[PDB]
Formats: sequence, C-alpha cells, structure tokens
Amino acid sequence: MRGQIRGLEMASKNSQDGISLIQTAEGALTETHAILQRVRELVVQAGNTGT
Amino acid sequence: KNLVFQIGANATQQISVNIEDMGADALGIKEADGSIAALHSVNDLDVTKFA
Repeated sequence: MRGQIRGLEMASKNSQDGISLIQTAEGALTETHAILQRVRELVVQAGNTGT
Repeated sequence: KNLVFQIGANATQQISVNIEDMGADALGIKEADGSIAALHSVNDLDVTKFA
C-alpha cells in the first residue's frame, strides 16, 4: 500500500508537470493563432485591394 | 487588367470593374475608326474641311 501511495503521489507530480507542459504549448499555439488572424487581415488587405 | 475588388473574407468574393474612356475615345464603331469617330474629338475636322 505504501508502494501505491508514494508512487501515486509522485505520479500526481508527474501529471501536474504534464499539465504545465501542455499549458505552455497551448498558450504558444494561442499566440500563433492570433498572429494568423492578423495574417488573414493581411491577405484580405492583400487582395491587391482588388488591384 | 480587370480592376477587380476583393470583398469577402473568404475566397472568390470579388467584383469586376470596367474603365475605358480616353480623349481619343468618341463614336464607338469599334475603336478610333479613322479621322472620324475618335479624332474629331482629338483633331477636330473643323479647320477648313468644314468650310
């Protein structure tokens, strides 16, 4: 039982680290996203403004 | 050189524009026919031909 409890607690640590990682990469993709929003503004604005 | 415009934030949502006048443009036979139909606007046959 102490085996399972200790290993499980350290597993909780492991999982929280995972939450950290995925949180970082996610916010990174959020920035990527907003940038690409600006990109579409620059593809509409680079519609040659028609010509 | 179709003076298109871009409208939609999605694709193909464009307009077509037509701009053709010039001082050498007059009676539209097809084009500047000869001394007439463009060039009475330009050359103005009323010199002494018209007398």
